[PDB]
Amino acid sequence: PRIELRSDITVELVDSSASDLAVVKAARVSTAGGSTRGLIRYLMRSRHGSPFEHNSMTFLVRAPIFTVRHLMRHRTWSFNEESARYREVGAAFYVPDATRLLRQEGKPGDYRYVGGSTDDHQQVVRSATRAYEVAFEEYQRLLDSGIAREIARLVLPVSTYSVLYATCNARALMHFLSLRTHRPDAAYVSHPQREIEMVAEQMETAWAKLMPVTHEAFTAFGRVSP
Amino acid sequence: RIELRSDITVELVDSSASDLAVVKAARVSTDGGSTRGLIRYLMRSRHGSPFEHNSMTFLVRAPIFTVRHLMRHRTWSFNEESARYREVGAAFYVPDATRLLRQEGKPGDYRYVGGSTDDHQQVVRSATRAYEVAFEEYQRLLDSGIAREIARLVLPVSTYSVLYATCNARALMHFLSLRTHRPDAAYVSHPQREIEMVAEQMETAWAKLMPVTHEAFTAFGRVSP
Amino acid sequence: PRIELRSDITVELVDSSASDLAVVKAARVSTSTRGLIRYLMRSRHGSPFEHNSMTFLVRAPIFTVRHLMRHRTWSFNEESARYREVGAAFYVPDATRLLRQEGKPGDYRYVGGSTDDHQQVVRSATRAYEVAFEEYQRLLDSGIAREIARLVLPVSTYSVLYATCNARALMHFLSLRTHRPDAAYVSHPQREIEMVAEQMETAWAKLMPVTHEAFTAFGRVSP
Amino acid sequence: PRIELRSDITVELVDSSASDLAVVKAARVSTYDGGSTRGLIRYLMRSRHGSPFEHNSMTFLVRAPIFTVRHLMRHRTWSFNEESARYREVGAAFYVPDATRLLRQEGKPGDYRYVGGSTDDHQQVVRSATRAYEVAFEEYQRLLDSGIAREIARLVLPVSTYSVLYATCNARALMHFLSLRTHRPDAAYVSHPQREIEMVAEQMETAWAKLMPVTHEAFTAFGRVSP
Ligand SMILES: Cc1cc2nc3c(=O)[nH]c(=O)nc-3n(C[C@H](O)[C@H](O)[C@H](O)COP(=O)(O)OP(=O)(O)OC[C@H]3O[C@@H](n4cnc5c(N)ncnc54)[C@H](O)[C@@H]3O)c2cc1C
Ligand SMILES: Cc1cc2nc3c(=O)[nH]c(=O)nc-3n(C[C@H](O)[C@H](O)[C@H](O)COP(=O)(O)OP(=O)(O)OC[C@H]3O[C@@H](n4cnc5c(N)ncnc54)[C@H](O)[C@@H]3O)c2cc1C
Ligand SMILES: Cc1cc2nc3c(=O)[nH]c(=O)nc-3n(C[C@H](O)[C@H](O)[C@H](O)COP(=O)(O)OP(=O)(O)OC[C@H]3O[C@@H](n4cnc5c(N)ncnc54)[C@H](O)[C@@H]3O)c2cc1C
Ligand SMILES: Cc1cc2nc3c(=O)[nH]c(=O)nc-3n(C[C@H](O)[C@H](O)[C@H](O)COP(=O)(O)OP(=O)(O)OC[C@H]3O[C@@H](n4cnc5c(N)ncnc54)[C@H](O)[C@@H]3O)c2cc1C
Ligand SMILES: O=c1[nH]c(=O)n([C@@H]2O[C@H](COP(=O)(O)O)[C@@H](O)[C@H]2O)cc1Br
Ligand SMILES: O=c1[nH]c(=O)n([C@@H]2O[C@H](COP(=O)(O)O)[C@@H](O)[C@H]2O)cc1Br
Ligand SMILES: O=c1[nH]c(=O)n([C@@H]2O[C@H](COP(=O)(O)O)[C@@H](O)[C@H]2O)cc1Br
Ligand SMILES: O=c1[nH]c(=O)n([C@@H]2O[C@H](COP(=O)(O)O)[C@@H](O)[C@H]2O)cc1Br
Repeated sequence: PRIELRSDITVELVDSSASDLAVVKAARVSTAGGSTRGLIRYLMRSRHGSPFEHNSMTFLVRAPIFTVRHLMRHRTWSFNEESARYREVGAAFYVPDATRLLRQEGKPGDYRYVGGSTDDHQQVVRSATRAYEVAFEEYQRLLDSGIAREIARLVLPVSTYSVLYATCNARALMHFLSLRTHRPDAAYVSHPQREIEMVAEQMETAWAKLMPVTHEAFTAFGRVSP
Repeated sequence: RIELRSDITVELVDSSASDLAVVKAARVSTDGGSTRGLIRYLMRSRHGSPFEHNSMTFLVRAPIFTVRHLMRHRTWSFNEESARYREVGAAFYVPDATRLLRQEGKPGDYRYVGGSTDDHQQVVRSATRAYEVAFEEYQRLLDSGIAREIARLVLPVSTYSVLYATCNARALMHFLSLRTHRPDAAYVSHPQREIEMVAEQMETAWAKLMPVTHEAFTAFGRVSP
Repeated sequence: PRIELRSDITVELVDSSASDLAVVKAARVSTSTRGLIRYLMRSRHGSPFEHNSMTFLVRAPIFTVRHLMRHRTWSFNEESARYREVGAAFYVPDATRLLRQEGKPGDYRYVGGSTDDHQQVVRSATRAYEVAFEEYQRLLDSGIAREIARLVLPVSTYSVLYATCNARALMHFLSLRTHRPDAAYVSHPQREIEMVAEQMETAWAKLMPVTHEAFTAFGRVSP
Repeated sequence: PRIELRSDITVELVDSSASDLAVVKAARVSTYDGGSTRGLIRYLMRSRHGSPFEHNSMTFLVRAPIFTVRHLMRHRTWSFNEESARYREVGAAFYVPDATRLLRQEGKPGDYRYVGGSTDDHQQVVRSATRAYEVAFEEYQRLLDSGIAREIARLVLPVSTYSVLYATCNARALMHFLSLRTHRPDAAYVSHPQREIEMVAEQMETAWAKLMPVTHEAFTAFGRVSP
């Protein structure tokens, strides 16, 4: 076992200060000392999204670099990621599991995917294994020779696992979920890559425990952020 | 009857913030040093991103001209009571007797100096007269059925407003660097006194939740990382 | 007389670098235009619409400047009353402005005022603004600092600012700050900020007419 | 198809609307022992009145390896649009450092202190990178030829693979990026970015200094801190 292949993307809530009541208090500018549902839906209907920002959630995310790229495009979040300049990188790499769709149909612009055969999945695993094993063998060879970490890592693939903290408020999370989940009955159907979708679904599940009224209204109003 | 007040109030409504939150974010917790050592190193190296993984929510009550200064900080979240939606209460700010009332030097130097007893009585007299007329006309307009969003056009920028203001500690430190006047800081900023009163109460509340960060912030010249 | 009353809200485009071709080049990462801009809006790929800029000079009363300044994706710089004495120019609504309201506060439902309602607004505004500005000048004349003297001035006092946006930020602003029955969402901005937004949209339509047409075709929502 | 190794990082200014006059106009909006423009800009720079420097725009075309694009894209005040590997097959161009790059590191990880490598160090880098990039690309093409979707085939490509994007900033955002992404031992804050993002930053700065020379002079005069 020269390297570790994994197919999992992990998201854990580290900390938070978020509830449906926090929205109602901000919207009302509440002083020290069905109505929650009605208020939260009123804000979604009127696109008064600002009260949904007065909260926070922090997630620990472990995902391949190509997926962390998609996550880090959302400029309303805060991130802090482990550095390959700073620390040697572990030989853990992502490959898609047996249920991941492997084939494409239609125009490139459609991001429409379809199932692959059992030999498609085998070919992906064979090809990834060879490429990742060679990449990590050369990375460690360079490190052993005394080459700086920030240069040695040039040979590592975008499937290399990384880990980070990602913090959002609920408004930023709903904008992220609108773009990074593919829901055919949403107001807008987005076509994100499956891997960042896996992140987003786990974030949504965690959020729905903290803010179940807002989570329900968000889907009811077409999964767009107010 | 109008009410004159001189207070600016800040109350911490809610928070999720601690120096350990910074340490965890910096280390991505899942150097063999200390919380002080790591927070100083981030502060001096301007590695400010770990200071964002937290939140504080303040309830602020201040005159409109001071809320304007608060709401220029685009890294924060705000939600304020609306005069289009609800009639405005008759509370108006006037400076207290400690406030500096005169200016010297160039306009861009914002250098204020003490006023006399006469100066302060003059300010209270003019303000009382102007705000009594404004509120009397606001009330007359509302009484004759003019819409609230139009009637408030006569109300002064000293009218109090209340809002929630939410930040993370990086955004708070950036705000403090600009909205407190500290002779000894790396950059001496010249904010108006009233927004500095808001800033100071925010900083007092913050130093309770993140004392190591608060101390490193002043140690390095009050510049946000 | 000692004060100036005006009812106009002005917007002028000061400079720009914005075109539909700038959107295409960003989307294609360049080293029909209508078809591509429509595809971006349908797919909410709004990022290519940020690679441009427009700078507006806006003159409006403070209560409306507050509404404009809530849009955090823009850049602003406004004349300071801490720095400079304030001029005696104050806003009052013109005769076409709707002056009364019905229904619940959250409906924002305005209805016409009579000729009398409008005279009453002008009479009360003149009285209040006159006293404010008399006291402001009295305090300035006594040597009280500019930043304290202006405590008496009303939220109707005019201010002036530069406001710079890219097309994505302008569309997000127009979706919230115009009331349009051809939009996906009927928003209820105050008429004065809507006057700023209408002039911005008019000037933007000359620079990026494909994008301006696609914005309305897709429901007046920012991509 | 053969791979291509390159060491260059390129930045071109695609378009702009930025000048020192645009700052002065934004700053003085209204109803010195030298030029009033340099006077005003120096005053804003030292007073950290940065807002006036936002009323402009510059758009760059940048070509760089993914690991360096990652550094550029952390700056949330900019706008970006990058070529996509989900959308289009990736070209066979891969970054390797040139012979002048420092290849060794001394001291603590947080010091970011780099020192010269030997001729043998450079050769060993080119050797290992060549071998890894050739196997990656051969496997990427094998996957593509097999009909595997391009968003999954690119899993095997290294972070040295070149990408291309537009990056748009105003001058305030550019100054904040230059303070962090250039290593200037004279600056008020000495930052230790990776050399490759520093190459991007130096080219951007050279372009910007032609569009806004008084601003650029003031930024350096005051310690390379964004207002
Ligand atoms: C009819 C009307 C009624 C209003 N009533 C009130 C009121 O009663 N009280 C009040 O204070 N304001 C009120 N506002 C102001 C409103 O809350 C917004 O501040 C203003 O409309 C700007 O909207 P925005 O935040 O979407 O835009 P911007 O600030 O321009 O932001 C654009 C988008 O960027 C994203 N974004 C930016 N910053 C963040 C962040 N920190 N977190 C998450 N996402 C972010 C969101 O997707 C946001 O929609 C009202 C506005 C209107 C139009
Ligand atoms: C003494 C003083 C005098 C002032 N004079 C005036 C005046 O005459 N007129 C006036 O209009 N305002 C004035 N202001 C307000 C000032 O211009 C800023 O609006 C306010 O200080 C908030 O600072 P900020 O923009 O740095 O903060 P934030 O909005 O919180 O932004 C924080 C930082 O994020 C970055 N940033 C955020 N958005 C952008 C962006 N779009 N482009 C580039 N970088 C961005 C910058 O690094 C910025 O410093 C003054 C403020 C003070 C304290
Ligand atoms: C030498 C070096 C080492 C680094 N080490 C790591 C690392 O180990 N891990 C890692 O993940 N990154 C690391 N980074 C990336 C770094 O954390 C920042 O993401 C990058 O430098 C952008 O800086 P910025 O956030 O200040 O800029 P921008 O994102 O452009 O923001 C500019 C300014 O706007 C304000 N601002 C904007 N958004 C917010 C917000 N949500 N809250 C509060 N203020 C805000 C702040 O004042 C900020 O300084 C490193 C960078 C350098 C130069
Ligand atoms: C299916 C898919 C395809 C994609 N294709 C590409 C691609 O080919 N190339 C590529 O580079 N990226 C691509 N992206 C990434 C995409 O362009 C965005 O970077 C990402 O989706 C984040 O969206 P956002 O900018 O709206 O979010 P955020 O950065 O979180 O911003 C949230 C909202 O704030 C506002 N906002 C924030 N900053 C600004 C600003 N400076 N100006 C104006 N408004 C602002 C806008 O309303 C924005 O929607 C793709 C993403 C998806 C989901
Ligand atoms: O010098 C740096 N610049 C950076 O931008 N970062 C970010 O931190 C993460 C890891 O970067 P690294 O290149 O693997 O060290 C990634 O998101 C980078 O964009 C890390 C360092 Br260290
Ligand atoms: O129509 C609206 N637009 C707004 O921007 N606001 C914000 O809410 C605050 C109160 O505004 P009002 O104009 O007093 O209602 C102030 O910050 C406004 O900018 C409120 C309303 Br309601
Ligand atoms: O000290 C200052 N703080 C500020 O925020 N401003 C902004 O500049 C504008 C004019 O504010 P002033 O209080 O009239 O000077 C307004 O948008 C303020 O928010 C101006 C000064 Br000067
Ligand atoms: O689905 C998408 N999500 C994305 O975020 N992107 C961004 O565009 C760039 C190219 O991503 P790709 O994963 O190589 O297609 C990178 O900056 C991504 O973050 C591109 C696509 Br397509």
